[PDB]
Amino acid sequence: KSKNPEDVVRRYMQKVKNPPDEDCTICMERLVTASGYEGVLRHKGVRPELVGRLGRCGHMYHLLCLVAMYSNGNKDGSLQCPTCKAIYGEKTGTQPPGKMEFHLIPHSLPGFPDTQTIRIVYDIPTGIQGPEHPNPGKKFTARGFPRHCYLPNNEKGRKVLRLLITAWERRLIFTIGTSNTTGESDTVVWNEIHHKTEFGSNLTGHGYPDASYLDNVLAELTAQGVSE
Ligand SMILES: [Cl-]
Ligand SMILES: [Zn+2]
Ligand SMILES: [Zn+2]
Repeated sequence: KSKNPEDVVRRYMQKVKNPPDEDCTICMERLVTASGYEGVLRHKGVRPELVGRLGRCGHMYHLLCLVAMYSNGNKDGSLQCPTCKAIYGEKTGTQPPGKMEFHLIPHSLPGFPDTQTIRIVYDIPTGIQGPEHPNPGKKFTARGFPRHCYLPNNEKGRKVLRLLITAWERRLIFTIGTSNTTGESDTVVWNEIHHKTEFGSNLTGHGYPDASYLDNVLAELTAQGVSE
């Protein structure tokens, strides 16, 4: 679906024909008067008097106010109610094309004795940045691919695997930006979901044993709108 502010916002807003004499809590003007937003998106846009009820919670805003607010955020397809903090829609990212593969290997991770290991392999080729990327039309590099990641094949590890597949499908695993280890810009980097790339030790901090890892990555996934 389109992630453009006006389209996303209109999707979750339901027109209020006769709004009350109460504040819009985005612009702090009354709902029976025009939106207080005065920026560039007003030009030939949403009529400033239009008011809607947002999603399931029903909180009411000038439609223009909520498109302005959404446009000042990440514009990731999800829309948060500023009154009650309910989130509507699905967060997606800018991960470029590639391949995600996984299978089982007959080796136990440190801290998960007598198990097999889920080996995940991500492969992302170089390409041209698209309109969703920081420098549209500029080439982007992709370093260190294929990247190998590991989870134990136990109940919680399989759960993480299901959720990583969803995050991959929502283009959330990788993004295009600046590497933290090299400083290179216009390059494929990890996004907000940590992976373990070191199998038999944790000298890098990205390895095992790590008894908190599975719970930690489940929280990161939930922070990206990916949960069961
Ligand atoms: Cl990276
Ligand atoms: Zn308003
Ligand atoms: Zn609400």
